[PDB]
Amino acid sequence: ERYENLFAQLNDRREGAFVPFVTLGDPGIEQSLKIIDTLIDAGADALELGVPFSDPLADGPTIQNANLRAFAAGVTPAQCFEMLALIREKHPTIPIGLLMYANLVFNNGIDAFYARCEQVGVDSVLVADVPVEESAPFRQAALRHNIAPIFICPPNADDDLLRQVASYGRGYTYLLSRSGVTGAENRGALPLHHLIEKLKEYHAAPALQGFGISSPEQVSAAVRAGAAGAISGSAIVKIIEKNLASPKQMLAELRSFVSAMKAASRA
Amino acid sequence: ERYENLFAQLNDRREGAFVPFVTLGDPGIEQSLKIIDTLIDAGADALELGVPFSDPLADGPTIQNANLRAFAAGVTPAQCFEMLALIREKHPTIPIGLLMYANLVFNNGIDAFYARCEQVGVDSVLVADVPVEESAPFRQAALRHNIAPIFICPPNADDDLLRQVASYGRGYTYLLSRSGVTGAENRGALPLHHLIEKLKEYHAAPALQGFGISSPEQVSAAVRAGAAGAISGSAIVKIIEKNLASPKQMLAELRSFVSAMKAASRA
Amino acid sequence: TTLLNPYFGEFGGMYVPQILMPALNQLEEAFVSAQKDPEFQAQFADLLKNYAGRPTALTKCQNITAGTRTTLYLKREDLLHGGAHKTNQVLGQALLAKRMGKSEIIAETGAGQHGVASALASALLGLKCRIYMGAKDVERQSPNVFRMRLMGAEVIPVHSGSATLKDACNEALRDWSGSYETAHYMLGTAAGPHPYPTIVREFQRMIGEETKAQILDKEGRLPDAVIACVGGGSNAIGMFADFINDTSVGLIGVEPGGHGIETGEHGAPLKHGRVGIYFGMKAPMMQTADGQIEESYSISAGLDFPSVGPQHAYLNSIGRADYVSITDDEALEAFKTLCRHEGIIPALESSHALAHALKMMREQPEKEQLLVVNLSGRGDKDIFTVHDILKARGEI
Amino acid sequence: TTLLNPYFGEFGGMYVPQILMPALNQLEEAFVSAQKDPEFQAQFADLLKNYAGRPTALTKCQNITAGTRTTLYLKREDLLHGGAHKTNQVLGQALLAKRMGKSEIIAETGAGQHGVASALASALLGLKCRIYMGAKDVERQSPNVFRMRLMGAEVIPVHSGSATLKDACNEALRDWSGSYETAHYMLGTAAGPHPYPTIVREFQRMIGEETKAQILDKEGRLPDAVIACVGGGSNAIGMFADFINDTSVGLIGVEPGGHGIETGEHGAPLKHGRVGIYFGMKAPMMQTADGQIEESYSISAGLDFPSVGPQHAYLNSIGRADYVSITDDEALEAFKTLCRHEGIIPALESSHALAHALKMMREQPEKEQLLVVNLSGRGDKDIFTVHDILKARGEI
Ligand SMILES: Cc1ncc(COP(=O)(O)O)c(/C=N/[C@@H](C[C@@H]2C(=O)Nc3ccccc32)C(=O)O)c1O
Ligand SMILES: Cc1ncc(COP(=O)(O)O)c(/C=N/[C@@H](C[C@@H]2C(=O)Nc3ccccc32)C(=O)O)c1O
Ligand SMILES: O=P(O)(O)OC[C@@H](O)CO
Ligand SMILES: O=P(O)(O)OC[C@@H](O)CO
Ligand code: NA
Ligand code: NA
Repeated sequence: ERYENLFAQLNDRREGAFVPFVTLGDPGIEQSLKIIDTLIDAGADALELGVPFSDPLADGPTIQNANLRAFAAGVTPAQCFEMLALIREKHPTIPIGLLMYANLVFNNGIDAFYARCEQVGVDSVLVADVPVEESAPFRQAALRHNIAPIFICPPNADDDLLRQVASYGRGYTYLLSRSGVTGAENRGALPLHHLIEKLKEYHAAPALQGFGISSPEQVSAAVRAGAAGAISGSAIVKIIEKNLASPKQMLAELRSFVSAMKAASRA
Repeated sequence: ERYENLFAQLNDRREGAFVPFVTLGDPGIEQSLKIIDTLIDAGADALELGVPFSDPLADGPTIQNANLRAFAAGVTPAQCFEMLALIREKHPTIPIGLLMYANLVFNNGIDAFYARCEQVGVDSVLVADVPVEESAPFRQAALRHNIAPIFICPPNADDDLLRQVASYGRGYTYLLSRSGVTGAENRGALPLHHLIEKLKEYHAAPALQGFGISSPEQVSAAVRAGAAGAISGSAIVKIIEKNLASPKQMLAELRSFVSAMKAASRA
Repeated sequence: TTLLNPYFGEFGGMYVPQILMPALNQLEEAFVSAQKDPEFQAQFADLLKNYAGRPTALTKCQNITAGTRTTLYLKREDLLHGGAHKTNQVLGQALLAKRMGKSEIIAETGAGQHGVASALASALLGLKCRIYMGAKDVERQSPNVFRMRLMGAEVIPVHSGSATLKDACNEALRDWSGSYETAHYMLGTAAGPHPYPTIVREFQRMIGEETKAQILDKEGRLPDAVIACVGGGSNAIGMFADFINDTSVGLIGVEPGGHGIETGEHGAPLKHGRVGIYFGMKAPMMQTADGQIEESYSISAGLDFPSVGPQHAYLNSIGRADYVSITDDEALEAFKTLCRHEGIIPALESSHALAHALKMMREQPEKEQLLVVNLSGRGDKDIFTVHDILKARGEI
Repeated sequence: TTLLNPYFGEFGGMYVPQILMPALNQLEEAFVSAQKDPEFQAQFADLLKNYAGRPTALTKCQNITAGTRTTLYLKREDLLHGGAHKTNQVLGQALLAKRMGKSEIIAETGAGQHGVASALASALLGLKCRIYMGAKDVERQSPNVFRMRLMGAEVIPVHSGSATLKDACNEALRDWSGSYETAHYMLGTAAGPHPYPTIVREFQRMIGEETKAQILDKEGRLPDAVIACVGGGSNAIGMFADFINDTSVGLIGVEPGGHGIETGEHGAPLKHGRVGIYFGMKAPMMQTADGQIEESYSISAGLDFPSVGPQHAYLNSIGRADYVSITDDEALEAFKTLCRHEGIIPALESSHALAHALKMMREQPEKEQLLVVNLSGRGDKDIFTVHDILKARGEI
């Protein structure tokens, strides 16, 4: 499937994946779709997409304000899934991962949520406030609907957690750069080689590092450390924010940034 | 002495005494002396004079404001005694009684206070916050200096108190019209014939009724009930207050009021 | 893996980002160890008695039940140091923080009552305390804010969202997720992820334990019911816990009805919400059809929270406890009635519980019933709020 | 004639207008009868325990004596219902008022603390309460005024004189002199005419009685000294009384030094005044050379009174008790220190006593001494006063 095919192709080319994140519908449905098409056309290997949530407790102010902009434009989960279907129609091979908050998954039924993900062509789901210890009904529903359940490897991971994530996760492993919440200003500086190596020993899904990644030097550093790729969200969102009143210049600067970040992944 | 001679003369004429009260030095030393000369010339049989005190707890607002006016003019007890000496030089026979608060008597020595009263020619002293039960050093000092100690017969007097007042008092007995504090607006309405009769049986000094006396009808009523006279303070002070900016009209209205009140005492 | 069961039936759990699970597991272990440790128990008891003032009085109402067959006692948590029950569990949690080697405290507050309690415990016990408080609660509760700062706490206004308790909770959790190595999150109610609902209950259960002993001493029997307000659930579970196995004793929790349930402006998720996952727990919450968390409302900032602790959700589901609501105006009338007729100024939170007890009495005045209301706090903090209401209604 | 001695040496007496002597004699008789009456004692004890919250804690300071050989305990009258020791004696006086068939209460207040206490006792016990308060204290203590009114009391601002406590006292006495038949004058301190200094002491002496038992239990010996602020004398004599015959126990009363004794702006008549007669008693008072009563000053409205109770004047004269003064700024530093280091916000009145204890410790830090400070009230009422001071001094 899509993650397995991506990582095999990137491995052939000796490349890491660059995976941008945006909030669906920020600043609007139509500009968000143009934003996503621009991220792909400028070199995004995969996508991570957030569904606007009222109380995003893992996000710093940048992504909080992205959610508020989406809500100001009236974006609902149902509209987000209509976007996802259109994105999948445009881009049949790119892996699409969702970053969800638990209540939006649980609201009208866990199974129904993953069924809808399958209908629109989503490849993976990470539920930010569902640790592996609470994941059973979520990962079962995901696998039942051919969705990869994504799990987080935090920098304080112990060995029993390493084995759990390696065993239950599919698609990719989310390698946290640091503690705290999302945010470009806060750079993760702790070395992660040890965790990357253990994940590989236990045959975990390939690791993508996320949180605080805002420069090409950080992308190459994660690749150089063994990670299969890097995720960048707040850095991307600040460009949207900085250019709200200049939609064209926004897309231009997004392409410039994505291209440079993806270039640094070509080790 | 002066009280005994007054009451003998009034008894001959079948008259009650009208005894005005003012605060010494209200609104000033010189106007106060003119006020007192006017009260006498208009028919006052005796005088009751207050020394301005900082916290007059037996006085209502009218006499509180009299004290404040006196203090505004810088009136001190020492200046009050200089006034008393001058008043005695002008009027050798009229009884002069002081209404004092205890701290002004006790301040620089009880005996010294009564000695000064004797020097200036004062005839009696009533200490408003010294009940008969606390009076020993006060009445001893008074008698030692040929000053009559005045005691209050309140409307709730019991028989043991009647005998005490009749035994320890000299000059006159202060017959309270009512409970509360000084004030012309509050008229005493409780019949006092019973107390007046008991005082006479026990050979008390003649009774002067005070508190709330503000009309000639109240003067004649007290005389008719057996009292030897009546005291009026707040009624007099309100005339001073009403006419502060018109010194001449003040003296005129004082004379009009005193003459009518004294007329009603001629039973 | 956990040492203790994280769920009460369907409700509860540990729905936090993976990064925080070590902190939660360490806290559970420290708590289980502490509960078996005589030295910890002795230090906690010493603080409760000699610093906070336990045991608190159980006051028989003299005037407000006249003409009825209701006997009403008030459990006087208003007399605890700090002015509310919050002080009980903050002293235990602060001791746990020290047992774990933590030097800093994070806490959220709405009534400012848990903030004051966290600030005073940190001052006593040598911890550095930072408090998150909705900026609307900041500009309304400036006196309590100053109290916290006087006691050396940092108070951080929160402007996001409704600018009230839910938003303070969010920021506290965001903070604790990059500071758990040195900071203990002193959660202020019996909610949030395991082990908090269990810890807060165990550090509040002296309320009901004392009440039981006191009522047996004064009346020779257990109450027909005990009544407590429910914002997140700490004071109510503290009163309820020791009576759960006394099946004849009714347990009544009172959620804020705000302007009226029918208006949507209330804080009554347990009876008028829908199960969801947020705040680290699976619990009833006020939410839109799409699963967005709704904003709550109450005249009482301490009850202005769109969820509720999982043990109450469970006790309701099985019918052991009953939950009702009381509106702003009903709470205000109870506040005034207690002031004028017993000389006790109650917290507006606690006035919700009193208001329901008054209803039980007035609706059935010849029903013989022995009731206990948990007077969770004093109403000193609320006199300005109440004044501005009475002035706006031409009543003063 | 009286049943009890109205004087303590030279000081005391009954210097009231003759009209009020029957009221005073009736009160003395009711008090002597009540003190021999088991039913009165049982009702008073019941109210103190189950309504007001006695006994109060004795708190060992954990942090403010570090680095010294002083052990410091705080007697926690701040934890009594209403927030100060005042509640003790108002409950007894209200019961006496009922014993005498009185239906109304007159009281004066400066801190608003005795006003609040009178209002709450009247509400509980069914009495109609009117409170006199200096209009300057009114416009500064509007929160407490509203509390009193909430509890059904009438609050009457007094604009005369200094517009503070002395002036409230004057109006209360003027009122009681035309209303004694139906109103009881609930004097708020151990001053005024006999029998008030004796009654207030006897209805406050549980403070020292409890303290003694508590210190023997925790330390096995009596304190080296007990320390209390002195505005009129109630909280100090309540702490002192049971130790008077324990001649090794120092008794230290702390008068307000205001801006400094040398400025004349203080409330320290016992050491810096002159004996006089006012307020119904012979006692030290601040007065001019001519015998006019001077106005006092303190940052603390509860200590802003230019006289003092006669039993303190007597205990000082014979050397049984020692009296000192503490300035505004020293009191403020003690307030801040207790907030930050023990998590207790003290009344500014009580902060004078703490400030002197801190001085005893800091001046002689290797002196081994066991001290008790009477923490007469909590400082909730004072947080605005303190805030406006700290803002004016650029400290916040
Ligand atoms: C006097 C008094 N009585 C009752 C209560 C109600 O609380 P419970 O339902 O748990 O019993 C309070 C409330 N206090 C708090 C709120 C409390 C807290 O601290 N965090 C938190 C998180 C979610 C919900 C509620 C809370 C405050 O505003 O600080 C109160 O102050
Ligand atoms: C918390 C606290 N601690 C200490 C004290 C000090 O009083 P003591 O010296 O007697 O111990 C107070 C004071 N309270 C009072 C004042 C009190 C009163 O009521 N009438 C009256 C008359 C003359 C002098 C003083 C008083 C208030 O302002 O109401 C206080 O509030
Ligand atoms: O926002 P940042 O800090 O880049 O974190 C990545 C996150 O937004 C997507 O997983
Ligand atoms: O003021 P009145 O009410 O007249 O009372 C008399 C008093 O002022 C003098 O003894
Ligand atoms: Na709630
Ligand atoms: Na004084």
